[PDB]
Amino acid sequence: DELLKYYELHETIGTGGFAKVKLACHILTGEMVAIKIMDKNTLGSDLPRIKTEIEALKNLRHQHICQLYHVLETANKIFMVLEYCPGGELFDYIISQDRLSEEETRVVFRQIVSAVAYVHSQGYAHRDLKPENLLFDEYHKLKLIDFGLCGSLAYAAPELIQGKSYLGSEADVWSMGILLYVLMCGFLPFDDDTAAALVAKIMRGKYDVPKWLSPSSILLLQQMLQVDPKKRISMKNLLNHPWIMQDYNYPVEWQSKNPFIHLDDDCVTELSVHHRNNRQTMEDLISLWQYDHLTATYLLLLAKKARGKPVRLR
Ligand SMILES: COc1cc(O)cc(Nc2ccc(C(=O)Nc3ccccc3)c(OCCC[NH3+])c2)c1
Repeated sequence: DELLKYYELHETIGTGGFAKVKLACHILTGEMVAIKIMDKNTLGSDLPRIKTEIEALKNLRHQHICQLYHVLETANKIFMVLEYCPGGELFDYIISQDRLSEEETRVVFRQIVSAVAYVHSQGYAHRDLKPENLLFDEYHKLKLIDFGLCGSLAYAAPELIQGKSYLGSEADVWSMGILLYVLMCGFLPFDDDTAAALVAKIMRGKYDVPKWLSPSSILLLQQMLQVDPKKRISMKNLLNHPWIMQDYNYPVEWQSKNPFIHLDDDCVTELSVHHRNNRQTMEDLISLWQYDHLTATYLLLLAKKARGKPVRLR
């Protein structure tokens, strides 16, 4: 925890057997941040599992995907600096409310669908969608985290389950079906004690359908949760499914609303005075997009400027 002369570490909020997250604060900007701290000695040959995550995240920029700011590799630690999401967890939200109204699940699902549709357009699949992977920011907007791709068999598609060849996207829509189910009901559509009776239930593909589910809800579950992946609903069709649009009558807007197009002059200007060098060379240096400290500093001034705060380093 040494090269971090960029951040003032605060408290722990995430504890895993693979990794542990700490709240931190970006010295130069003032901006708050979350730092996933790994042990390479725990990973062993799960470096692949994380390095393919990082290159994945380097290629993503969406309003509903947790932003990656910075990577730092020391002798035996990997540090990911990530978008601060102080709204809380999707999962814990669900259990705190027992289950969300149909109209609240819809508002949220549309966010999930937005994230995932964008993921697919960029050439990836999440392949592990679940409540534990969705965070809320302070405006209660969802941030998809934790790319990575043990046992979320509960959320795994049947053809994934059984070593069959598969499309990631068709896999993901399955998992979105399960998620939807648990937003509206508060428990998993397929469940048992051991793993074997769980897998058996998935392969049969039929589930209890609580009294409170609406005709439209019951419909969309069926189209998402098809065993035969030929018969599952495409993303294409999800984006503007009548249930999806039942309350806000517009298709899901999946395209990145914050795209990276040009460099932002102000940020480039502050970064230029601070690093006592000229505009061209500061653009050249940022354009290298190394996700080093300068890339963090840039992304965070950009976020500072969106809050309408002055665009300044300390
Ligand atoms: C792509 O985004 C990723 C990848 C990944 O491997 C892990 C995470 N995990 C995160 C990221 C941020 C937070 C966070 O900002 N949490 C927070 C902030 C303020 C107050 C309370 C919590 C995070 O939170 C911990 C939840 C899961 N243990 C996890 C993102």
